[PDB]
Order: sequence, then structure tokens, then C-alpha cells
Amino acid sequence: MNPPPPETSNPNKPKRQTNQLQYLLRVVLKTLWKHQFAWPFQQPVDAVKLNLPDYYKIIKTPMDMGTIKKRLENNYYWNAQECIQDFNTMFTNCYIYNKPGDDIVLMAEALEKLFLQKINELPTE
Ligand SMILES: CC(=O)Nc1ccc(-c2c(-c3nc4ccc(N5CCN(C)CC5)cc4[nH]3)[nH]c(C)c2C(C)=O)cc1
Repeated sequence: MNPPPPETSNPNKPKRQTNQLQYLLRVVLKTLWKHQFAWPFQQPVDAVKLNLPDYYKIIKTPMDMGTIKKRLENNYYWNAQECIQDFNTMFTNCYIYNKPGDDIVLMAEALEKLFLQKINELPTE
């Protein structure tokens, strides 16, 4: 069964627009989004549709690039590191729920390498 997806708006949360967060949306997120391995990560895992009744019994901090994109577009984040943590959470969830050599893990590994390549250098403030 599906829990509520992670929030993408929160009026009491303090927000900030930074050059680095703009970069995370304009180039980092949008480049990863077009990768041929991006499709499993563009939306919250639907455990009912995907027939994974144990997904959310295992994964307790779900995250996906669709949620990250909406957070960025809604200026949800305070700084780039908060956004980077969401990316890292998404990748780690994939490695936790699956196992080495799974097709989904191969995809996450390729995306994670591209992700780190893109954030290795960020713009300044
Ligand atoms: C038997 C088998 O392979 N089970 C299975 C089921 C689910 C997943 C799986 C998926 C996933 N599976 C999708 C199937 C469809 C879509 N679509 C919506 C996007 N749209 C362009 C195309 C359709 C998105 C998807 N994300 N994501 C993650 C993070 C997964 C895991 C387990 O970590 C991996 C394997």
C-alpha cells in the first residue's frame, strides 16, 4: 500500500533561492532527467502499481527525482546540500531495497556517477 508521497511545499519551512540551487535544477536535475536510465526515478515508487507490497515496509525515507524537481521548482530548499541529500537518499533507497546486479541497481549506479560528475563543481554565490 502507498503512503503519502514526500511533501513539495511547506509554508512554515524557510526557503532560499541560491545560484547553486538554480544550477541543481537547470543543469543537474534536467540532465539526469533525460538519461536513458532516469525513468524508474522520475516519480514516487507506486508500490500498488509496481506490485511491491513490501517497498514501504523496507524504505522509510522515500525520495525520487519527481519530488526533487517539484521541490526545486517550488523553492522548497534552503541550500544545495539539502537538495543533494535528497538525491543521495533516492540512490541509497534503491541500493537498500534491491541487491547488486539488479537491473534497477545498474541504472542507479550509472545515474549516481553522472550526478556526482555534475556536482563536483558548483557555481559560487
Ligand atoms: C519485476 C520488476 O521489474 N519489478 C520492479 C518494480 C519496480 C521497480 C522500481 C522502479 C520503477 N519501476 C517502474 C515502472 C514503470 C515506471 N513508469 C513511470 C515512468 N514512465 C516513464 C514509465 C513507466 C516507473 C518505474 N519505476 N523505480 C524504483 C526506484 C524501483 C525499485 C525496486 O527500486 C523495479 C523493479
